[PDB]
Amino acid sequence: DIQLTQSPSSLSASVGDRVTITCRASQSVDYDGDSYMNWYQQKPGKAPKLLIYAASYLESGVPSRFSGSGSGTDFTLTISRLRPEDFATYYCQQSHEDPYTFGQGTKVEIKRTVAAPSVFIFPPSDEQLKSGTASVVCLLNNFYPREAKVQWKVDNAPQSGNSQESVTEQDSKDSTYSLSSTLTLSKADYEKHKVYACEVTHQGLSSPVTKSFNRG
Amino acid sequence: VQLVESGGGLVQPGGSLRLSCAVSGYSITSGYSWNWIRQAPGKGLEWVASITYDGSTNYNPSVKGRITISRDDSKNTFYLQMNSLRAEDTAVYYCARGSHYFGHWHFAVWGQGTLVTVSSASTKGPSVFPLAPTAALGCLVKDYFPEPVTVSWNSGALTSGVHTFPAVLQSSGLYSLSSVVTVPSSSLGTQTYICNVNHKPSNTKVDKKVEP
Repeated sequence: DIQLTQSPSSLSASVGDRVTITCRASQSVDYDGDSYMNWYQQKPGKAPKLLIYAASYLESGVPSRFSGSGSGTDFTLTISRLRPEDFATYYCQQSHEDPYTFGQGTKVEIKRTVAAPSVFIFPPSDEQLKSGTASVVCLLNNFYPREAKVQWKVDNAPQSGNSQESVTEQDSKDSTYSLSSTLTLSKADYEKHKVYACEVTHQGLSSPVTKSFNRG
Repeated sequence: VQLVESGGGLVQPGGSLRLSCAVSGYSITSGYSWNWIRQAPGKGLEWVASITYDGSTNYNPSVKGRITISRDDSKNTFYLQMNSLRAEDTAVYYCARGSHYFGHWHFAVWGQGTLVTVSSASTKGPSVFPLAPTAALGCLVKDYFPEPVTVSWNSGALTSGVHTFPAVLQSSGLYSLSSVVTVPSSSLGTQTYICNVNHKPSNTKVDKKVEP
């Protein structure tokens, strides 16, 4: 089959930047003077959207900041001035020979200034405790870059192994992330301790920030 | 024109998948190709099958032998069947409509996809708990299988400041997720906040009021 290799596999660029991504096919996708390479954009959770067909033609309605070029084996997609909503994975795809094949994708992330998170802590609901388990949630909201550390403490004792984290995809308007960390304990174990705290480290914070509550 | 896939959800290993895609009725289907394209979780896109106006089929050799694509124009519907399912077959399956460029096809219209999960486990619906209260509030959607769950707030009227987190797979083998929103703290005693949770595999629809 025809193999498509995209470069780079990921990039970070600021709002306004000119972004170029490349696709190299393992053989020519030209036939009779035209080049059968298309490009798609896929935002998180959504289906792909056609941007460019036949190497250089914009699908009608696609914004004019997108353009494509190339021939034979070598193709490029350019975003002339990146917008925050352009965060997505971009795929090339050849329609020259069956089976039609896609590149592995290039993830475009927006670079922006560092922003410390705001931090919120939530005790388990009484409805969950009635059911036998306690989930304690620590939320880090609207921060950049993605890297952050959250450490749980229970009556001051540092915890490990009993929490799980989830991070949002980059936001399409402000280019920040949010993160949740959930500490999970039985109702019996939760009720044996008083102070629950989450301690957050991030580049935008000169020292760690703790949020806590007293059970009850 | 809209393409809407159905038939996703859990399928046993070794079993069969039967998907359908319903196309807006006004649309005429003959000048187009009709395709299935799949995306395993975290991976790229794989074209698997197509059909054209005269019933001619084409299959990716990666699955050829256990796949069939078919059409019922009387319902403006196309179908995919796959047999002998295995783990590589867990994926979002998209239907896509091809348009011509000089005799070849490009995928100009896509459905929104349906997740097929190949697993012997049972479906389980979530519990929904409040994360009570700029202020932050939310809903925790715990212990469901398979994916996905969708969350909206105030029936889709509240969108700014919403973050619905990707689900995490817990050690139990069940998923959990939370959805949070930051709102003006002054708006808290006056405005109602309801999280609308849907887990279609278990026919769970919950509208949970989150109060302070």
